[PDB]
Amino acid sequence: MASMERFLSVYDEVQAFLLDQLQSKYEIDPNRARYLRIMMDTTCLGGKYFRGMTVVNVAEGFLAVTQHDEATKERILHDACVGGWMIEFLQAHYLVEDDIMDGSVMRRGKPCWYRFPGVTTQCAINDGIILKSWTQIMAWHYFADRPFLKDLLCLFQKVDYATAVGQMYDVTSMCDSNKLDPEVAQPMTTDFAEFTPAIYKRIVKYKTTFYTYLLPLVMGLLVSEAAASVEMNLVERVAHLIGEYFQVQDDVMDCFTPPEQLGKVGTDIEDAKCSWLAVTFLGKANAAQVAEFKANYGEKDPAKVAVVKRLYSKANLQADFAAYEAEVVREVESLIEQLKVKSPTFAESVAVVWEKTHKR
Amino acid sequence: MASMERFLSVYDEVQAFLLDQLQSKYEIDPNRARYLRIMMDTTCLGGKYFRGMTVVNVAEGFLAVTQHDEATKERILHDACVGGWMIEFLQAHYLVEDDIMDGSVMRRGKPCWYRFPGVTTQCAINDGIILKSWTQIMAWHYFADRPFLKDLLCLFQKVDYATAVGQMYDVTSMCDSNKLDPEVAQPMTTDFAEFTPAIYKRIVKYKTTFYTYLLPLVMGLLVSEAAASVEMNLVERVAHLIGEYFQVQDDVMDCFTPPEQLGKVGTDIEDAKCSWLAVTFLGKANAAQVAEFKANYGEKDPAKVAVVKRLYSKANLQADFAAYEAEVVREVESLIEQLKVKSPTFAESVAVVWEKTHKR
Ligand SMILES: c1ccc2c(CN3CCCCCC3)c[nH]c2c1
Ligand SMILES: c1ccc2c(CN3CCCCCC3)c[nH]c2c1
Ligand SMILES: c1ccc2c(CN3CCCCCC3)c[nH]c2c1
Ligand SMILES: c1ccc2c(CN3CCCCCC3)c[nH]c2c1
Ligand SMILES: [Zn+2]
Ligand SMILES: [Zn+2]
Ligand SMILES: [Zn+2]
Ligand SMILES: [Zn+2]
Repeated sequence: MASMERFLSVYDEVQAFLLDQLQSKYEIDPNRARYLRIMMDTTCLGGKYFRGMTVVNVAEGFLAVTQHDEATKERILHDACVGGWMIEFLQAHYLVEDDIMDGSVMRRGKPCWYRFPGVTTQCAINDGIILKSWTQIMAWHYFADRPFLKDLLCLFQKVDYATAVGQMYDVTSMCDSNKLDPEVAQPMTTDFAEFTPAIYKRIVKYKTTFYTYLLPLVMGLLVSEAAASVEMNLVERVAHLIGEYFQVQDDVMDCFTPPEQLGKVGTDIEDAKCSWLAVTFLGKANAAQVAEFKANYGEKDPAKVAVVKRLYSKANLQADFAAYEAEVVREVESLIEQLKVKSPTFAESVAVVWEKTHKR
Repeated sequence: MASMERFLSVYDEVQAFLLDQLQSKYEIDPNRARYLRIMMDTTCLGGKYFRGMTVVNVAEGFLAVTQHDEATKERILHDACVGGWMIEFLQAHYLVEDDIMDGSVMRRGKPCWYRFPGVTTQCAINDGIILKSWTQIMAWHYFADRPFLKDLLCLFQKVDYATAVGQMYDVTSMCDSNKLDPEVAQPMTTDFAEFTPAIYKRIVKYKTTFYTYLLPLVMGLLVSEAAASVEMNLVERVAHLIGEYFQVQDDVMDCFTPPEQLGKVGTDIEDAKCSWLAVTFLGKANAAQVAEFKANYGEKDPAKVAVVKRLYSKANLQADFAAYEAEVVREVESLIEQLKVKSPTFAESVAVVWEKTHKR
């Protein structure tokens, strides 16, 4: 059976289990069950399922070289699917809450969940909470007796926490760190001293890389009982690297991809994001370019957003991106090489993750 | 050492551990550490600590009748304190998110967290997320090797989920169930057919009783390794009953306690809450009283909120409250009696929980 139809079949199974359990144990009525079904479909479906399918792909690699009964192969593939949906629901939680936090309008060519007429922020914040709670309901039901439950829950917990810390890094990236104070309304940075590669790297590592690359790879190893087939430090280092590349590509597309293909109107410039474009521009700008950037960045005024996009264009950031990309290819190829020492199979799953990221 | 100074000492220990771990493992800077310290103090401290201290009290009861080394007594008391702070942080999460959801202005005589000038909703939603993530960081660090970790995490998970489901029950309690539809803006009920005791009971059981009474009692039993000293069905039934009484008292105070003593201006009437007052009023109103209620309920207009408060006053709901209270006393005394069959110690902790609720 093809990996994707297995994954989607498990979505239907996990949805039915969750909604049936709300009816049998949580006293839910049919109308609220329907609302939660529709919230689940709207918030969890419609992407590429890259994160969840990575768990499945890693598990498939190990199945091709490991002796098991047929029934055990089916159990491992089911477990990989459930663990993949745990990550897809964790993401769904963060996308719902982030869209509310950032006052976002669209995602994947549809209104943000909170903007649905019958939802509103009051409901959406709690729907987000429910989405993350469903990750734990899935785990405890499907993995109750599994030898990897402890390790999976502890990892999942740490990655969820890392993500929430990265969110804090991201929402505060345009503030001066010395001025952060719950008692005082936060002015935007005037110097942009904190728009550095190391500070950018810290945001992306916590907000994106742990849940998008580390967790899917390590969960594929845990459901496979294969974590001692790998050097965990190499897994962390290659996750780091690939996830950062993913986020740099995202940041470039925010500014330069047509809205019709992006699924939204990019607002990183108006939101004064610590973006790869802003850090890379400041890393090569002359004094006049820096001064014009400070005059225009972080403002809704379309004229000022256009002055920032023209500054980025004139600054030939395509060159910097090509150089960054070439350095990432060297380093990720080097880490895939080191991974082949303890597991060729796992090294090959990382190579697939990298291919799917590099030209998406 | 007095229970309360032990509990507060552990807050300082757990705060230091969390902030030190953010610095050693999550690359946090001093200014963001200070912001999170202040968010933790502002959102977790200043209440009565009833929920957390219940874990400590249940553990203290078992210590008085169970042979242990001194060091083991100290470990159980520490564990009860950490488990109590897990519930206090879980509550803090829900109070932050609920204040944002409901557009609340004050809590405990201070602005809601999201309303602090240097916070805003963008940050506060994520601060709420962090608060619940800290529950899991506490558990995994302090309880890593504990025999009760599995059972504690599974219970905690289910109670958190129940609470989020109850939130959904509460925010949708003024909608007609058949009209719930994410695609369609929700009108307020015109008939109030769903303002019934059974529907009220469902809201309160899920939103309040699991985290405020069931979880503290059962966590005190888990850290004590004493869960087979009790009939879990009796624990669920007495938690049910006491928690509902707590929420009925809350609802009455929303309408009738001066704001200076409430710590806020009650808005349940304007928010069209399915409150004990609204259900109890509709349970005894004549046709003209019901019609005037429908004309005025669920509107910001102070004149209309005053018409609802005068309707409640004229309706002598004090009588209904006295009758309800008398029925709760019978039933809770009956359940404390049944609990004494398997554990007198535990029965006595439930009696203390009830006394502290009954005349607060
Ligand atoms: C699709 C889905 C997720 C992402 C992210 C990652 N960020 C999402 C926002 C919430 C938490 C921060 C991480 C960048 N681009 C995306 C395209
Ligand atoms: C500035 C920097 C880089 C680029 C690119 C190259 N793109 C490759 C497609 C994947 C996403 C990365 C961007 C096109 N326009 C740019 C302007
Ligand atoms: C102090 C603290 C908590 C409560 C509640 C319980 N509700 C809180 C709001 C969030 C989740 C629903 C439960 C009622 N009155 C309170 C006084
Ligand atoms: C309507 C219903 C009951 C009452 C009470 C009795 N109060 C006892 C104090 C604890 C909280 C419950 C309320 C005073 N005014 C009321 C109006
Ligand atoms: Zn965001
Ligand atoms: Zn982006
Ligand atoms: Zn509320
Ligand atoms: Zn209330």
